Amino acid sequence: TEVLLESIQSKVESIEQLQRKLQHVQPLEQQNNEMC
Amino acid sequence: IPDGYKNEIDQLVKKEFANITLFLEEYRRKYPRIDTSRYIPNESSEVSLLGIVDSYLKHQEIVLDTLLPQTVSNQWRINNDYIRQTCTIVEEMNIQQRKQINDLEIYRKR
Repeated sequence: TEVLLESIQSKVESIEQLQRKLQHVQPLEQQNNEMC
Repeated sequence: IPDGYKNEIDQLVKKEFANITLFLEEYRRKYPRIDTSRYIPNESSEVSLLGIVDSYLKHQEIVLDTLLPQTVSNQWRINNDYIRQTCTIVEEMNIQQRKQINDLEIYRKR
């Protein structure tokens, strides 16, 4: 469980960094979603 | 008269009228079947070990391998271009229908 607490911390911080950097293409998503 | 003759004729027409799958359809009643609300919560102190490893580690590793960027925005904008080719085609048909519709009315007018 502590090993996973390490993974949740390390992986989720990378996921949050990857997600915020990616931003769900949030400008490309709006570009793509408004076109839909 | 867009207010008298239509109302008059409607009453005359009115007077002549006075004279004369199983799972899917059931779910439609308005309740979606519940999914596995287990993986997210769990508990260190609480019960079950598999949930820790049989739920969170392997999926997080698959997530971190899946969560990506290598291609990044190039893969997204490539699909955005396809959507623009799909959209213009519809509006071209809107025109073709618009022309033939006005063309038929044009013949009636004469």
